[PDB]
Amino acid sequence: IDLGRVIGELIDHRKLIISITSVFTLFAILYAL
Amino acid sequence: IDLGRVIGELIDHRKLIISITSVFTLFAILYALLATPIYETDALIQIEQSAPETALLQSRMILGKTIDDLNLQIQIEQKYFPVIGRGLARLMGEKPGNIDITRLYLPDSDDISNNTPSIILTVKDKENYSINSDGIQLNGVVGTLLNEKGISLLVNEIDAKPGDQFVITQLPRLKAISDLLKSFSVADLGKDTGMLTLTLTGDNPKRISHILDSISQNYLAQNIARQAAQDAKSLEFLNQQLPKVRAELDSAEDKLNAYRKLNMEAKSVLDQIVNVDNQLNELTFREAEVSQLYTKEHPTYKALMEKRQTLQEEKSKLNKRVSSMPSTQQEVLRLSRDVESGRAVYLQLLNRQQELNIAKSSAIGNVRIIDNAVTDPNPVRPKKTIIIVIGVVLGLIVSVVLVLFQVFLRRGIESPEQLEEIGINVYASIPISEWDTLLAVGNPADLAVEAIRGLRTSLHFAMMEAKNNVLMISGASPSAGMTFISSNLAATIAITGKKVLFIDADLRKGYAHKMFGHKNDKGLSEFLSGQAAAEMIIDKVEGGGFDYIGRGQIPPNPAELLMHPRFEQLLNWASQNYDLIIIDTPPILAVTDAAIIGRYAGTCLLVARFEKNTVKEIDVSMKRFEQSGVVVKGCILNGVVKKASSYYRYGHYHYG
Amino acid sequence: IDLGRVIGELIDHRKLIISITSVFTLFAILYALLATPIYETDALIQIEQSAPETALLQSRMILGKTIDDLNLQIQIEQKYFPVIGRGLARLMGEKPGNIDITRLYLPDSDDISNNTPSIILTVKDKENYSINSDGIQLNGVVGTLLNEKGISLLVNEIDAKPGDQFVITQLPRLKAISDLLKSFSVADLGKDTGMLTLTLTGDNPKRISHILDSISQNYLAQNIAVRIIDNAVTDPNPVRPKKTIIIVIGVVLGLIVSVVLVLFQVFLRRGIESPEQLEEIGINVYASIPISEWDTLLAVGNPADLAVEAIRGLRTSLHFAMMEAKNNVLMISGASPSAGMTFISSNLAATIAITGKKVLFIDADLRKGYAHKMFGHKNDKGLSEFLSGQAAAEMIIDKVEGGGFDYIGRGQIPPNPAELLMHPRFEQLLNWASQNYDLIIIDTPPILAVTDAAIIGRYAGTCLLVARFEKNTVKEIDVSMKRFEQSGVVVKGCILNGVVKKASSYYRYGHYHYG
Ligand SMILES: Nc1ncnc2c1ncn2[C@@H]1O[C@H](COP(=O)(O)OP(=O)(O)O)[C@@H](O)[C@H]1O
Ligand SMILES: Nc1ncnc2c1ncn2[C@@H]1O[C@H](COP(=O)(O)OP(=O)(O)O)[C@@H](O)[C@H]1O
Ligand SMILES: [Mg+2]
Ligand SMILES: [Mg+2]
Repeated sequence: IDLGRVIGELIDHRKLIISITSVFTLFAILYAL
Repeated sequence: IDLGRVIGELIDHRKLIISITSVFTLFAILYALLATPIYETDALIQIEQSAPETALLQSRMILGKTIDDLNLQIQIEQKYFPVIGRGLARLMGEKPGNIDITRLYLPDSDDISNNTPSIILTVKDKENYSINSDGIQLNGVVGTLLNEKGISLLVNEIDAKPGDQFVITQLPRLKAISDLLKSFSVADLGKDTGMLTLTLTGDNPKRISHILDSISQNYLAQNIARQAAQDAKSLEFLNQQLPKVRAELDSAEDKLNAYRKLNMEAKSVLDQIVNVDNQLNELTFREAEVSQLYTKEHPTYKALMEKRQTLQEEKSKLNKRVSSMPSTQQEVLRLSRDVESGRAVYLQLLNRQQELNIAKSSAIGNVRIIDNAVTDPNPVRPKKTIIIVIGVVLGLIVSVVLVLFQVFLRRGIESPEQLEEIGINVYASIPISEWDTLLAVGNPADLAVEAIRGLRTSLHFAMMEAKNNVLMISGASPSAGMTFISSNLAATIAITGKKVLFIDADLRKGYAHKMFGHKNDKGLSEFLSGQAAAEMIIDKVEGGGFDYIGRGQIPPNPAELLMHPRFEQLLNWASQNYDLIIIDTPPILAVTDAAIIGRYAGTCLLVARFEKNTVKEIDVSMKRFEQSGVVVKGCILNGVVKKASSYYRYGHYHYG
Repeated sequence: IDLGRVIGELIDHRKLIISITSVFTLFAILYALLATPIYETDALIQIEQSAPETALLQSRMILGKTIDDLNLQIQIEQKYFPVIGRGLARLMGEKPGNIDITRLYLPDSDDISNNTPSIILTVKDKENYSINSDGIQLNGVVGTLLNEKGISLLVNEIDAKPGDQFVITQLPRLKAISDLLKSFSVADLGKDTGMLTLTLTGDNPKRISHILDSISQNYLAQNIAVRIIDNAVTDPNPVRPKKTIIIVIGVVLGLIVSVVLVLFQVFLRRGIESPEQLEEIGINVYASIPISEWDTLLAVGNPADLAVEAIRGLRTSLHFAMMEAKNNVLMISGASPSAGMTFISSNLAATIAITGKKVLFIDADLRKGYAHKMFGHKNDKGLSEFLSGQAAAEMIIDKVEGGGFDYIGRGQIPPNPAELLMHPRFEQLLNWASQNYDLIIIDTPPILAVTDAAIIGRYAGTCLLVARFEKNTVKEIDVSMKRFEQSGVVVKGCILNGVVKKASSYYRYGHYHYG
């Protein structure tokens, strides 16, 4: 395994990563407000 | 990896490194030059312990007393539109403005969040000014008080130039106490001695010294009160009035209860009266205690009379407002004024009762002030040098991280050994020519044309023992340089007196006719489809010396056209009338045209773009050609540039 | 790596090492000899405790009283223009001047920044003096007070030579207090006794003792409204700067930086250092020519030079290598320009000619050839004019005066050099010459730059590369060999040129005179 492979994996899975992080941040904002 | 590699990488990325370091250092400079300076003042007090005195100095009673004395709940700040206007004004040497305000009462909207009312005052001259809260514009004059629209304001000694604006906020008392407490510190410095060091930080070098002096005076006065409070009748005087004051308070409550069992202006004036009554009450009690411990001609003592004069005038005009109000609303206000003032004065008497009790138990001998507060003219914040150093070091560290990142993310070819490890002969390395014309004709002395001549002499030896005199140039990915290499190579081989035919077999995006000067009718397509003869398609390059065959009109079936036997008939015919035939083709990874053509070509070469293509793409292209029965002779690295990290030396320099 | 290598590297770079260390030591000595000396004065106080007392001594009341007593707000600075003039003046034995001023009042400009007004006084004699604030020149006399232009000033006992200048500053009271507080220290020395040691540092040995006495007296008087055991005295030996430690740090820093810089220069060299590096790859090195310290042929001007001896060695190597060659044509080329190809070729031709064989030297560097300059020339009808067809084979051959061999110069620089060399007339010329001469040596441009050498090498029986000693790398030579081989030219071997003596080499040449 190398850095290029993991970077490519993140780039490919960016849709899932962004969706999950956005959901968690949205719940955090709703609780905080 | 070794030191040479990293040094070369740094040298190559020097422009990026310098840019990043410079931008962070510029931001650090800008911050350390526009951040508002913070001065610090200190004082020294003698005590005859010192652990509870530290806590008693930071109590809300002492700080509240000093805020009421110095009137710190009136916040005045010069107006600058940007978050840097103040810094620019200071650097340009402009003298900051200041206004002395001794009386302020906003209408106290007091909504859910904005508990701090504020107005904007614009200086029109040395005497008059304009005031706006929410667009309600008013004209005021220094000296005379302004009491209009539920707003009371007294402005004295305007020191600014006309046109300046100042934000005036009336923040709550606890907010002022918290603000002062955040910046105030007490220490013993010896952990046993009777020495107290008081410290206060703030942006106004004189205001903070005045505040610290006021704190010291209040502490000294409070603690030495016991000297003459033992025989002072005020203690019993408090014990006498306090039950009595409660009596009318109960009566005031009951009468209001009886009448109860909402005019906007009435409560607006009602609160303002209540504030005026409060201001009078402690002022008299303040004026009382000042009278024994100070002199009448003392500036503090003389101050209270015009403050007392101010309050009475405000109340008098307030009484004028009430007299102009209906008695139905006036009746409620008189009950309310009695209730509010009585309740307010009751708490004050409870406060004064509690204050004098603490003086009774104060064990400290009395007080002594060794050093009155003075302010150090050299600001303590921001610390310029450390900020600058952190900025520079941060710039360097982020630059190094970014460059190392780009190094480990790089995959393109860098030097012909990468190709030669796999077993691919690299016949040339063409540099970038920074110079719709043939390079080998416009600028025959260019470096790239020299490298192409080197390729020519390599080919003249490689193409011996070839099946025929057909050379096919192809590549892995588009815009790698196949047309560039093919056309210029044809030019250089033609100038040596051999007859050359150039065929643009890129029936999809071929533009050789544009680059040669053309008769675009009857290209290769029109021949292959059968609607042209082998003689109508050959054209002469003007600045060249070789013939060409253009693609013609784009067909809908390029790959299937190239499979027609007319193509091989054309090649066999041309191979007897020319010394060399050079065929330009589309990439091999994209389409299959090159693999169809390569069956008829004696020699085939790939072109690899310098930094874009990778080793694997070239290997894959070689395999794809091989599976179709075409043997690739070798590769041509194109688009090389100078990299200090290479440690590979080309001859890409002028010699002449 | 081993110890022998690093010792050799140090011996080689000794000049740089010594220069750097010498510069650092010189700066250290100059700093330790020009920094103004700082003396320490001290006193001893007895307390009948002492924890609050250190805080009370350093209070603004005591220090303020002393400052008012001694007028320490009147700062007098003897004027030296450079940041070293005072140090030189002290070293030259010049006695520093001083002036007693007992009452001073400047108009107190008090702008945003310069809260410290200051003037300049120039001494005219023992009696009168000139004063200038901002060009306003006034004349004053010791004794009588001056009250003019918002500047009021009284001078007593000017003690200096005429022509001296002094800056007089009236700094604020708080600034003076802070300055005094910086130099003043109190310690307990027993942590339990009633003994306190008071210390004060300053540049004037007497003024600081007076100041400490004033502090002690003011303190003592204040307390009785505490006992002075030892009044203040000044140690005559300055405490700063500490000369020896400064010099030692300078020397050690110099050695450290020199060693580290040498380590970079060692780790960042890539050039060839010995023929062993080339022979690892599989390249025969036929000679190693040293640098000749001595527009003329070296093999003619100084036939006994070391470089010519090495070239004779190369000649005897060639006479054996060039047997079983397909013809008598030898081509010298190289990797990079200014490696020595023309030097080697011309001198080798000279040494082979002096043995009684007929030698022809062809300068086929049609781009930057200068052989005709170095031989004495009739520059008409070089090689270009022959190849282009406007000259015959016999008007281009010229005779070297001090040599003994013929040559063919390039002629006029053509616009198409590489295309000319492909003409068959070139091969005709070589075939004709190969029957009239014993040896033909062809000089060529580098191979990495242009392709002329690879065109010529097809007709050459033997080819040799020339590599400069320290400049070229092994990679360049290997690349040049491969590029020649791709074009169908077999390179016999290499010639290392421009060697110098390196102690770190541990590889021994015979570059020394024997005779
Ligand atoms: N070494 C080079 N120096 C300067 N320009 C180049 C070089 N190689 C290619 N190019 C130019 O960049 C463009 C891409 O090359 P081109 O051959 O036309 O595309 P393709 O390889 O797909 O046929 C062209 O405009 C070409 O002239
Ligand atoms: N061993 C050497 N000793 C002294 N000078 C040398 C030596 N080798 C080359 N030179 C001189 O350094 C210069 C470069 O050599 P030269 O052969 O003329 O360049 P090029 O290799 O490109 O033909 C010349 O002036 C040459 O006389
Ligand atoms: Mg193309
Ligand atoms: Mg030369």
